[PDB]
Amino acid sequence: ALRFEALYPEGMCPGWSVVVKGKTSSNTSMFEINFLSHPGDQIAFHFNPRFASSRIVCNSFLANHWGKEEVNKTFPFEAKEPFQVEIYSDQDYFHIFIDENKILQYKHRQKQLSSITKLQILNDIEISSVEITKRG
Amino acid sequence: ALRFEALYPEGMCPGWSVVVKGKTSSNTSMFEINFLSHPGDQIAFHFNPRFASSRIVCNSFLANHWGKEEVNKTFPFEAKEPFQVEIYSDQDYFHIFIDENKILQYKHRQKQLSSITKLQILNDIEISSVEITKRG
Ligand SMILES: OC[C@H]1O[C@@H](O[C@H]2[C@H](O)[C@@H](O)[C@@H](O)O[C@@H]2CO)[C@H](O)[C@@H](O)[C@H]1O
Ligand SMILES: OC[C@H]1O[C@@H](O[C@H]2[C@H](O)[C@@H](O)[C@@H](O)O[C@@H]2CO)[C@H](O)[C@@H](O)[C@H]1O
Repeated sequence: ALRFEALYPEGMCPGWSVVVKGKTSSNTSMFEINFLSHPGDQIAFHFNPRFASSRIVCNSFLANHWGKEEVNKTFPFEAKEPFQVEIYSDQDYFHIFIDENKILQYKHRQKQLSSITKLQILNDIEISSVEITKRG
Repeated sequence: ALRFEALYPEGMCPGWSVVVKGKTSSNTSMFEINFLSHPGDQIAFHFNPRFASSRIVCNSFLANHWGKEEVNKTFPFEAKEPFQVEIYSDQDYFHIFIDENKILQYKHRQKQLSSITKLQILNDIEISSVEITKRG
């Protein structure tokens, strides 16, 4: 189920932060934050905290296939507790911060950064805020 | 031309703030921030700063017609200068703040507040940030 979508047709990468605040409703499900590229609505970056297994899975869906999963060692979420996820892009990576701690970096696989125009947030997250900001 | 759109299907009214930061490119054009209701993509609230005439025009587009225009006396924008517009909804009004000063309130005409799921920002605004936040 789609919880939030945003579209910035001029391109929101690189040099933009997305800050999502919210909490899960359960400790048995998952949510995802997806950055999509145009045309094709391919998934340049898929950020997928899975609470049933306490794993953050990151990947990209390009040319009709998921790539190699990048799975973080730590799981700094607590079910039903408010969190803040910030995703900031530079020329080389998406940088992920949770509750103001840097957690992981994901190297760009979709190199056409300016075609990343859309953000989708799906599944088990009760959103309290989404901020999309040009950092430089 | 569409500059930004956001969708929150659970309904982003009442009790939400939208904060838009940016600047115009010219002093001869206009921009608008529209809150849209589902179904129909009717315009529950149209906020339209017009720089050619230095007037903020507010209105609603419901049942295929524009209503009575509500035109603010003051114009607290400067072309090409960064501004911050905050639109906060309670049960009775949209409250508009520009650069942290309250400017105007617009009484709800679309009373089905929970059907307001979509925000669109159009025309002459170079966006630096959009924040959509549940205030209470
Ligand atoms: O890699 C991201 C996608 O994973 C898919 O699930 C994988 C699963 O993580 C992996 O263990 C493997 O065994 O096969 C599954 C199917 O590809 C999800 O279905 C998908 O939504 C993404 O999260
Ligand atoms: O009321 C909001 C809409 O106004 C339309 O322009 C009006 C104009 O403001 C008014 O002076 C009147 O004379 O007729 C025009 C057409 O309705 C805009 O075209 C529309 O985009 C809204 O801003």
